[PDB]
Amino acid sequence: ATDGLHENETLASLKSEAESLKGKLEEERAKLHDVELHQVAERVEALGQFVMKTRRTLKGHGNKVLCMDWCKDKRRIVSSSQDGKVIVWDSFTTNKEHAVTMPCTWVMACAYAPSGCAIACGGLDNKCSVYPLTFDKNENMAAKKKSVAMHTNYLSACSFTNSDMQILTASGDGTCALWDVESGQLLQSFHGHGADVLCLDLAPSETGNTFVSGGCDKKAMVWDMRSGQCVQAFETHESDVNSVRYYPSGDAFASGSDDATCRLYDLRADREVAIYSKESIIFGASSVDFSLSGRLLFAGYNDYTINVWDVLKGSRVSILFGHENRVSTLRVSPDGTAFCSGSWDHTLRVWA
Amino acid sequence: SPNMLVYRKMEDVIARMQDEKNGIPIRTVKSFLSKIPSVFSGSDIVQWLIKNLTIEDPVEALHLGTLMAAHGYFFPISDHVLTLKDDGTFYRFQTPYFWPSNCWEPENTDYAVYLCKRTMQNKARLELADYEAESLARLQRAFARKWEFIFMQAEAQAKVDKKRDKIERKILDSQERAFWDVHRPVPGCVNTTEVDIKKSSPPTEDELQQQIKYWQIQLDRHRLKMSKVADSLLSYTEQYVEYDPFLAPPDPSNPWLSDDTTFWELEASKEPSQQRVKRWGFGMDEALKDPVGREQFLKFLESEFSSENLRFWLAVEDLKKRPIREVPSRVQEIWQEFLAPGAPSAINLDSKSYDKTTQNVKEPGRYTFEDAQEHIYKLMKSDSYPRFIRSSAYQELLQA
Repeated sequence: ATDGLHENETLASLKSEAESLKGKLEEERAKLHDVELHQVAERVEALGQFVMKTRRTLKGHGNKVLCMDWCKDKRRIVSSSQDGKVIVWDSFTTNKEHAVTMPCTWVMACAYAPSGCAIACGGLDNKCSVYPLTFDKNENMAAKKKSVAMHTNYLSACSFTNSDMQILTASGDGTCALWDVESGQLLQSFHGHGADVLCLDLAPSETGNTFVSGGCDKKAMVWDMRSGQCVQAFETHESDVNSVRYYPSGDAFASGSDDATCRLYDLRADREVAIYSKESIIFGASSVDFSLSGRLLFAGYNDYTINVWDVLKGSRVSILFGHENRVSTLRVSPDGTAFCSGSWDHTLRVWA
Repeated sequence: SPNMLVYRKMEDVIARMQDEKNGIPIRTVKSFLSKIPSVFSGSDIVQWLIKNLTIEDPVEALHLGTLMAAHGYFFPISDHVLTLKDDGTFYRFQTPYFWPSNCWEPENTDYAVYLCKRTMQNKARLELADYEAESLARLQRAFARKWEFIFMQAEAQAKVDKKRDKIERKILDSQERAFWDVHRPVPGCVNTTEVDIKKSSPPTEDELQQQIKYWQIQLDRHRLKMSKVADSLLSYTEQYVEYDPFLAPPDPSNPWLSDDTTFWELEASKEPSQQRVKRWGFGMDEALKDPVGREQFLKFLESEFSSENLRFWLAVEDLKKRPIREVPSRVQEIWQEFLAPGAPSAINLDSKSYDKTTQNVKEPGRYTFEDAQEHIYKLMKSDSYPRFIRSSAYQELLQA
C-alpha cells in the first residue's frame, strides 16, 4: 500500500538467510560423504579366529562391581563396588594389595593415578576423593583421604589427567569439572549436557587439552579444558550414552548406549562413521574400549556378555560368556595384552 | 526409560514367536500322571531364535532366550528358577498382563496375599517352597496386626479361582507363579528388576538472528572427505597391527597366556628393541610417549645444539603437571629462561604468539604458554623431529 511497517519483509530476508546457511551446510556434508568406512575397509583382509578366555578371576567384592581402572605397570587394578569398598589388586597374581571403605554406597567411579601411587573414587557421596597408596604395614588409607571434587548430585565418572595433580569428574548434576587435587580448587566447569553425565574419556594426545563425555541426553560432547566450552557434539544414539572412549589416534571416539549399539564418530569428518550392532544384541552397552591398534572394539553389555567388534569392517569377531550378571566396566590393558571386565556378579575377569 | 527399551525389544520377539505361520508350535502334551496344556520345549525356543534372528552360535541363542525367561516372558512349568535349556524341558508363554513393562513394582502386602492364597490351594495341603515358607514367616511377622485382612483378601481371591475354568485356572496359576518368580526370585538368582542407581530417577526478529550465527559457526568448521578419513583410519590401524597383542603374538609371549613376564621387562628395559625404535619413526608423538625415545630425541638435539625448542615444550608440559600453587612462580621461570629478552635458552616465536604470551604472563595460569607451545610443537614436527629420525644415532639404534 502506502503504509504498513512491513516487518515480515525483513523477517523473510532473515529467514531466507538462515535457510540458505542451513542448506549450505547440508549440501557440504553430503558432498563430503563420498564413501562409507566399511566399504573402504573391504580392501582390508578379515581377521582370523579368536580364542580369548578368562585368565584371572578377581573375587573379593561384596556387591556389584561398578568400575575399574588399570595401573600403568600393566598388572595392578583398582576396582570399586556398590557396598562402598575399593580394592587394589595385583591382577597377575590376584593378590589384594590395598582396600578402603567409603562413607557412601554405589561407588560408581574409580581411577588410578599416573604415578601408580594414588587412586581417586566416589559415588553417591557426590564427591571425588584421592587416596594415597603406600607400602605401610596395617595401612590406614581412610586417614589420608583427600577430598577434591564436590558436586550437587552423584559422581558417575572420574579420571586423573597426565599427572597426579588434577582429576576430571562427571556428575549426575549435568556437569563435568576439572579440579586441583592438592588444594581442592575448581579449575574449570563444563556446562552443556541436558541431563546426567555418565562417562568421560581424556584425549589420547597428551598434547591435547580436550576430553569427551556422554550423558542421558543421548549426546556425546568434546570439550576444551582451557575455555570450558563444548567445541563439538554428536547426537545419533536413541538412548543414554553409557561409555565413551577415544580411538588411539585421537581423531575419533566410540560410544556405547542403552540402544544396544556402539558407534564410531570421527572428529575430522564431523559425523558418525560406523554403527556396531546385531539383531541378537538387544541389551544396552555399558562400557567400550579399543585394542592397541584400534582395530578391535571391546564392549560389555547388560546381557552379561562381551562383544568384540572389527572397528574398520564393522563385523563382530567374538562374543565372550562368563559373567553371571551385567558387565558394568571394561578396560583394555595399558600395553594391550589383556582386557578386564567388571560385573554386577561381584567379580572381575581378565581376558586374553 | 532405558529399562523399557529392552522390554519392547523382547516383547517384539515374543510377538514374532506367537505368529500363526512362522511361530513356535504350542502343544498340549500328556504324561503318565496328567495332561499339560499350552506348552512348548526349550529346544523349540533355541531353534526359533537361531533361524529367525540368524544366530550362528547356539550358545548365543540359548543365552538370549535364557534372559527372556529370566525377565519373565516364558517360564519353565516345573521350576521356580527362570532359565532356558536347549532340551525337552517344557515352557509356557507369559500373558502380557504380567509383563515387566506393565508398571510392576509389587508390594510385600501383595506377596503376602499371594503366599497366603497358595497355602489354601489343594484343599489347604499345598506346601510352599522353603524360601517361600520363610518369606511367609517374615510377612506374617511384619503384617501381624493386619493379617486377618490379608487372609480375607486371599480367601476372596481363592473363591474366584475355585469358580474358574479348570484349564484356564491351571495356566493362570503357573503364570502368576512365574510373575512372582521374577519379582521375588529364588535365593541365588539374579533379580532382573534391580536397576542402576543412575537410571533410578520475544520478537521473531532476534530468533532469526540466533539462527544465522548458529549455522555460520557450523560452516566455519573444517571437515574432511570420508575417503580421506577412511584412508587415514585404515593406514593408522594397519601401522600398529604388528604391535597389537590381540592381533600379533608378543615377543616372547603374552604374559597372561604363558605366565612369563619377560615381555613386561623387555618393554620396560632401557635398551629398546628394534620394533620399539621403529615405532619412534611413526611420528613425534610416539617418540615423546616413549621415555627412552624422549631421552634419545633430547640427546640428539643437544648434540646438534638445537634442543631449545624441545626443552621449552617439555617445560610447558611439566607446568601443566604442577599443582596450581606452584604455577605462578613456574610461569615466570619458563618466561625468563626461554622467552624474555636475553634468555639463556631463547626460542623464536612468531610475533602473534610472542605478543599473546607476553600479555598472558602478566596473569599467569596453567595455559599461559599454549599458543607458544602449539607453535613450537608444529615447528619440531617439521624440523627437529625429522632431524632426529635421519640422524646416525637413530639409524644405529634402528639397525641391531
